[PDB]
Formats: sequence, structure tokens, C-alpha cells
Amino acid sequence: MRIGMVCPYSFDVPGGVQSHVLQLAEVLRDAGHEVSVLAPASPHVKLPDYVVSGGKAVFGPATHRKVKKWIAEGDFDVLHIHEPNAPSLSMLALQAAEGPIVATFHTSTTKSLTLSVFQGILRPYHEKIIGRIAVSDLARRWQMEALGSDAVEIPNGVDVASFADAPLLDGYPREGRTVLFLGRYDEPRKGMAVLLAALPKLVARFPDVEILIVGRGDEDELREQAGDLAGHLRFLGQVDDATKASAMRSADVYCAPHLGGESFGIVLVEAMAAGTAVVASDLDAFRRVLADGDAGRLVPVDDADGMAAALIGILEDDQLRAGYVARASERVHRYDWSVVSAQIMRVYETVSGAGIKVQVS
Ligand SMILES: Nc1nc2c(ncn2[C@@H]2O[C@H](COP(=O)(O)OP(=O)(O)O[C@H]3O[C@H](CO)[C@@H](O)[C@H](O)[C@@H]3O)[C@@H](O)[C@H]2O)c(=O)[nH]1
Repeated sequence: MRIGMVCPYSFDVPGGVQSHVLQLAEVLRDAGHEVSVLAPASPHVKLPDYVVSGGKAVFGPATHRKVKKWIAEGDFDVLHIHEPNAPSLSMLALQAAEGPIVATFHTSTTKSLTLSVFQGILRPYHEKIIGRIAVSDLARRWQMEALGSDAVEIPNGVDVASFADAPLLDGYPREGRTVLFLGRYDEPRKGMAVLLAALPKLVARFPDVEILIVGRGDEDELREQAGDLAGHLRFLGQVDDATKASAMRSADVYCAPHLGGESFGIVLVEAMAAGTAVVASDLDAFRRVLADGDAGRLVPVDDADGMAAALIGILEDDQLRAGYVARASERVHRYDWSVVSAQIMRVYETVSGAGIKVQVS
């Protein structure tokens, strides 16, 4: 097979959809298939040669050309579009292409927004999606009620072994014990304010605790906020994946205090693959990943009080952790690429057949 993929976000900047597309392309290639990945200009990163630029948003006429040239010349057995919102590179591809088309819907909020977007004026285009992949059972039931046609649930994958066998960072694990936070910390939905609010309760318990923070942000604004406790924060910046795996394995707890805007809990999955106990915010999607509290500890949503007690309980009580890490290590196989690439392939195969290529409208 020849798979064309579309990613609507730049690879300039880490993110769930980007990381999915790149990782999925590599896996399909490891498996013999040809992949071509289309994405917005990504000036800043070393991308493999099968990543193809769609030009940069400001999208203009050259991008509409480029999408059409790519499709028409690509000879693709399957076009796999991710997050086809409107507008976006993805929706541009969906409008330009005819034939074996598969889409993965990474984000969702509600039944309401799913019915209306799928039943809306973009309906003609959504009806061209032959294989629909959703990342939860609910999102899925939402698209089946919207368009009256089968969708499938496939959780996004990870490389479970690349976390598992990550080397610990210099001088880790820590005596004063360490907690990991990973994300664009100055978006409130990512919940840094909660972990901030619980920090005093934490520090009183482990005077030598380190809050190890991965991701881009205003370090100053947060430092000044942590007031007295700013010394306990250690910022890796926006680090590479090898380092992030290392950081994850070398932490004692992974904390996901998000407030919402999360359709799938992938960082959680990453912490489970590393063997770091997870403590998490209890958004519908996080509950699914921690399987109702059997594979990680869940905490009410905007509650720094509960969050402290939670991390405190996990850190001091070894047996409990061991059990979380054991139970979660077992469950995390469900998310590994070998499982998930299979599920996607079956979708690619339902949708394709000898002689049928993707074509320009
Ligand atoms: N190397 C590296 N990886 C990062 C960094 N920041 C994020 N990542 C990786 O980026 C991916 C996405 O995680 P987020 O940054 O938290 O999520 P998002 O892009 O803001 O949102 C999407 O992903 C969530 C994860 O499933 C979804 O819940 C959400 O709905 C959306 O689909 C994860 O694999 C995470 O490890 C970083 O600084 N460095």
C-alpha cells in the first residue's frame, strides 16, 4: 500500500495530532508500505523526506495548487486525513480528493457540536469520508448518530518500549521525590494553576520535592507565582522525545491536572508506558485511560486540595504505587503501536481495493 496522510498542524510545535501522524507513518513504513505526509510549512525541524509542505497559512492559492498536485500525482491507495475542521489543510484535502478516504477525529466536545458540524454545510465533504476513526466510544457513537453510518474507535498509539527502556536522567530518581508535569503550562486548561495551588501542601510533606516541568511557557510568570516555592520547580524546556521519555521514567508521579479540552489522555498513556504512577484530573477521557481508577489515581476536577492529598498519598505509600505501576504497565499494551496500527490497517483495507486510487475532484 501507498498511504497519503494529511496533518493540519505544523510540525514546528509538539502536539497530539502531529505526534500521531509522524509516528504512524514510520510504523506503516517499518511494515513495508509507502507513506506520504502532507502538513503546513514546518521551517524549524528535521523532517524525513516523505513529509511534504503545503505552504504556510496567512491558506493561499499555492496551497490549493499543492494539495491538488499532491493528490493527483500521489497514486494513493488511501488518503488518511486527521482532524478535518473547517478551515484547515485537512478540510482542503477532503474537498479536493475523491475515493478511499479515511479520517481520524482527534478532538470533540459534545454530541451537539458533532451532529451540527457533520449535519452542517460541510456535510457533502463529510459524507466522502469512507472510514471514520474516532478516539473514544462516545465520540464514535456521536458520529454514527450524526451521519447514520459506521464509525470505529481506535485509541491513538505510542511506542511503549521507547518509554519503558528510556534511560533515567542524570541524578534521578530523587531522594526528595519528584513530580512531573507535561504541557503548554500557560493555557489554563492544562491545569498548571491546580498543581500550583497544591504545591504548598506538597512541599510541607516532602521539603525536597521537585516539580519537573516539560513544555513551552513563560517561566518567569510561573516562578513569580510559586512565590516562596519557585526553587522547587525545574524547567526542562520543550525537550525532544528521547529526553521526555527519560524525564518521564525518572519521575515518581506524573501529574495531569487538566481542566478540560482533552479528548484522549495520551500523555497519561506515556506515563503508564514508562512505569511512572499517574495521578490525574478525572476528565471523561482520563478516566478511560486510568480505567475508572484501577490503573492510576483519579481526583475531582478543579480541586487543588484533593490533588495534594492525592500526590502525597501516592508518594509516601510505596505498595500503592507499585500496584498502580504494575496494573498500568499491564493495561498500557492496549495503546502500543502494534495493536493500534493493526486497527487502522483494517480500516485502510475495508476502504481500499485494487485499481481504486484517490483522485482530484
Ligand atoms: N518531546 C516533547 N513532546 C511533547 C511536548 N509537549 C507535548 N508533547 C507530546 O505532545 C503530545 C500531545 O500532548 P499534549 O501537548 O498535552 O496534547 P495536545 O496536543 O495539547 O492535545 C491533543 O492531544 C491530547 C493528548 O491525547 C488530547 O487529549 C487532545 O484532545 C488533543 O487531541 C504528547 O504525545 C506529548 O508527549 C514537549 O515539550 N516535548
